[PDB]
Amino acid sequence: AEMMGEKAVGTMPHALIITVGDQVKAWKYFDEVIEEEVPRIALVDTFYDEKVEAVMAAEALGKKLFAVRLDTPSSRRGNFRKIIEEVRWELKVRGYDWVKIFVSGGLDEEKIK
Amino acid sequence: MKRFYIANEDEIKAGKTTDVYFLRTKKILEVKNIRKKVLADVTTTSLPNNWRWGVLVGVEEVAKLLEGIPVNVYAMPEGTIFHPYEPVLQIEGDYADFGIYETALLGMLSQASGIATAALRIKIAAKFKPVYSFGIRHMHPAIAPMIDRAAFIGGCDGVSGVLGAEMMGEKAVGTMPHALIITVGDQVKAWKYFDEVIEEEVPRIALVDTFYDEKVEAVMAAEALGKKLFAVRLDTPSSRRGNFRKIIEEVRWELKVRGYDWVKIFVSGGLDEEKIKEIVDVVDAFGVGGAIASAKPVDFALDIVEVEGKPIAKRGKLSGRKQVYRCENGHYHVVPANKKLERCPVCNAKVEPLLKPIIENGEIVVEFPKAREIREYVLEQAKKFNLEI
Amino acid sequence: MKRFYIANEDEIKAGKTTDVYFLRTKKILEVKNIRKKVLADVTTTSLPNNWRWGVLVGVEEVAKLLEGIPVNVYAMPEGTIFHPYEPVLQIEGDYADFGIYETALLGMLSQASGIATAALRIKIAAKFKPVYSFGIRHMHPAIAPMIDRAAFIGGCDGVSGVLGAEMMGEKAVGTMPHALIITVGDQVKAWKYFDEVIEEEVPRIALVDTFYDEKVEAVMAAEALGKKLFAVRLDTPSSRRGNFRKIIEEVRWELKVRGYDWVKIFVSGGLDEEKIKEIVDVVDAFGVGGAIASAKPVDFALDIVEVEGKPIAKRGKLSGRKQVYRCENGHYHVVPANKKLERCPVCNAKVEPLLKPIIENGEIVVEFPKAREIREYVLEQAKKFNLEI
Ligand SMILES: O=P(O)(O)OC[C@H]1C[C@H](OP(=O)(O)OP(=O)(O)O)[C@H](O)[C@@H]1O
Ligand SMILES: O=P(O)(O)OC[C@H]1C[C@H](OP(=O)(O)OP(=O)(O)O)[C@H](O)[C@@H]1O
Ligand SMILES: [Zn+2]
Ligand SMILES: [Zn+2]
Ligand SMILES: [Zn+2]
Ligand SMILES: [Zn+2]
Ligand SMILES: [Zn+2]
Repeated sequence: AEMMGEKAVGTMPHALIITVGDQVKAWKYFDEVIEEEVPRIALVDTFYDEKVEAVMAAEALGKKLFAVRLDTPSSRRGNFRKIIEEVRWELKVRGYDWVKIFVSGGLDEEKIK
Repeated sequence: MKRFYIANEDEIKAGKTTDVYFLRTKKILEVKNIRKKVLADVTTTSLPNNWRWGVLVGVEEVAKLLEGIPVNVYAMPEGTIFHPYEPVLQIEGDYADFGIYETALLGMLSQASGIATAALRIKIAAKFKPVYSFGIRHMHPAIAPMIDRAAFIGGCDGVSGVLGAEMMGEKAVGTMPHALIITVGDQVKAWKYFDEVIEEEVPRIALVDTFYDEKVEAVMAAEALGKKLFAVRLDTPSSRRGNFRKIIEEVRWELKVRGYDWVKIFVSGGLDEEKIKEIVDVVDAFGVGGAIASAKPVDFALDIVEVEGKPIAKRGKLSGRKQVYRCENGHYHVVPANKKLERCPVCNAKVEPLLKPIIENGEIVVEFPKAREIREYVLEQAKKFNLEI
Repeated sequence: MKRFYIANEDEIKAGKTTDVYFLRTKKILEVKNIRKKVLADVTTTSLPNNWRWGVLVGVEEVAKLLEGIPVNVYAMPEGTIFHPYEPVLQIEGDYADFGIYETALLGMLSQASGIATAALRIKIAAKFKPVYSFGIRHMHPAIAPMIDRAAFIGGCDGVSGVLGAEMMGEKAVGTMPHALIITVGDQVKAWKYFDEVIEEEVPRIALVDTFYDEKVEAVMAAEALGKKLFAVRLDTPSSRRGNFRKIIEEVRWELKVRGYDWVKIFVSGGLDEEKIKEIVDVVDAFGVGGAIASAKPVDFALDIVEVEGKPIAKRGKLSGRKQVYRCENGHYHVVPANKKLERCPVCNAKVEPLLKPIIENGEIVVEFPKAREIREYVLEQAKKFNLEI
């Protein structure tokens, strides 16, 4: 980032949530400890389904939750598209609508298209 | 006692045909007494062959099943074009009460919807020309009617099944068997006997291909009953169908050359969409069997999406009580019931709700349309929405 | 009057469910009085997906249908492995008498045979491990039993359907629904209630995947009832099945690591041969639905191959009265009845006739084996003949 003159951005590791021992407690600690200028994207999928952990992250920090990250493991990606939609729904239904969908995890052109 | 492994109307209405683990579910709930109100959804995450749309069928029988049971049943009008993830029917009440009716209700919507969708697609592929259901011979007679009634609602002009025809209020149509011509021992003598013995209101289609080539027997049937010969039927056996299209043309020619021009070409015999598409423009009417009767069911599933006004559903299932709004341009939209549409998100148009109450506390608050008018509904949607095969 | 579009046992035995053109055939023949003795054959020119063999099913119901009718009915023992062009059942008499029973008899042999063959193939693909029929939810309840009875004869160890289980003389097995766990509101609380409320003779398989990952809920179910947990069920939704194999292993691991080693892996959920083949060696028992219940019928057809001792059949159909000889090495041989085999054309062995009399002039000259013993017959053939999927 530096050598270019840019700020290296990022989100949350699985390690953080696992060592802290609790999803909610984890992204709570992140919300408080890290600077405010740092968008807060919650690393959903860890123990519970993305659908479940997504709303949890919403009903916590609520408007502090800039986005939710989906990185479903390959053994679990039956239909990423569908999975992504289901999250958007469970969020939309429960009135959470500002939270965006951020994804990462082994993807190329065809997968992104 | 019972000579056929079928279920009696009572045993089904009873719930004797369900999966045991549902009975055991009523036990746990009843004993440990866990009574509570839930809203269950009926949808599919896919349609056979990954088709884009399907034809809803069976809403009737389902009402006649949950009839007189502690629940509410909202639904889409039978024959409605639907899609994956869109609830085609909902149920509200104590799971402990209706949960023992999944095995039956889903089966009722599933196979019917399957056959219908199949049918409508064939209709479309046949450029809406006439198509007659002939497939009940490939399935158990017990369901002979549900099938023909589905092929019908699906777009089939007529039905082969007798008992099935009636229950709908239709005349079962048909043609000539190979047995007739073979026992009678002579092609000509056979369709002559048919011309005289059978009523006059019955179109007379000659079963050509039997011993001689279709080309030969076609003219014979023409130079006999001549103007009494409404059509000729071609059902070339697979071992003989080198190029059905070509064979169909050759018949038309040999007939046209010899001045016979009123006789139409009616075909039947193991054919689906792709097969019909390559032969529509040269055939007058289609006889379809298995592709419609043996069509694949729609993987319909019943899943609780809300418990006590609380939005909750398992993995891969949508949560909450919802409605599906359809505009006159076929654009659908599934949204939460907590909101209400009026404008069509896409091409601004008036949109109307599809989930409507059909059973209020075990009471069927609706009059169910007769088959033919539902079928009227399917074909209108097909054309209005410009459905594509 | 009737609340479901099904046919009553009487209407079927009557012949009210046939294709009109068969009635009209009786008219022509009866009126113009063309009575004569004929021998009709029942075969297929192909099996679904161009499979090599199929499992014969329905010989029973057919006898109970032609019962009390002016004809003879020879057949192969229900459950027999058969092939294309080999008559699985014959009928002798005045076509005018039984001809109105094609629509019913063919459907009876066709769909059953279809489901059975499907089942047996699944059995084989699963390395004969246990497989339980769960598919009746995708078809009409009216036929719920015929199906489960077919999945059974096919090789399925157990059946989900209650009414279907009984009529055979079997106990309908099952596990846990998603509804149970969701209404109860808690995974653990749910399978706890099940462990206490349900009988002890009922194996206890925990329905894992619901809200949490299978990996998480698997151990939970273990650290609860511990040695009461006979098995864990995996039915990952399609949107979640990235690599079922891998998912199945991960569960086995997380269980093995935490010292739980008696708990087996039971899976179910949209699976066929290819899917099972890629997961057999890591699963204990299979739960199969649609691939067996919604299996495709066997294109069975009834064709007169002889009229008045005279050999005659239409195009693409074999002519004459014949028999099929089978040796103990599965080598089949269809030959004319005018001749008799004793030696097996191939590996010289003793061969025995398959077409045997079952109905003498409307009189059922046979006692029909109970389901389970027929099934005994299928699996024995599968192994003896070394059937390949
Ligand atoms: O598309 P399919 O599923 O094959 O079925 C469609 C037709 C053809 C077949 O009869 P044919 O073999 O054409 O003649 P017949 O009635 O004389 O036996 C069957 O009885 C239906 O009438
Ligand atoms: O192979 P298929 O035709 O898909 O069906 C096989 C299984 C799975 C499905 O239930 P699940 O979706 O696994 O779970 P649940 O019974 O709780 O609805 C169905 O009720 C049968 O038990
Ligand atoms: Zn992850
Ligand atoms: Zn023919
Ligand atoms: Zn619109
Ligand atoms: Zn599941
Ligand atoms: Zn041999």
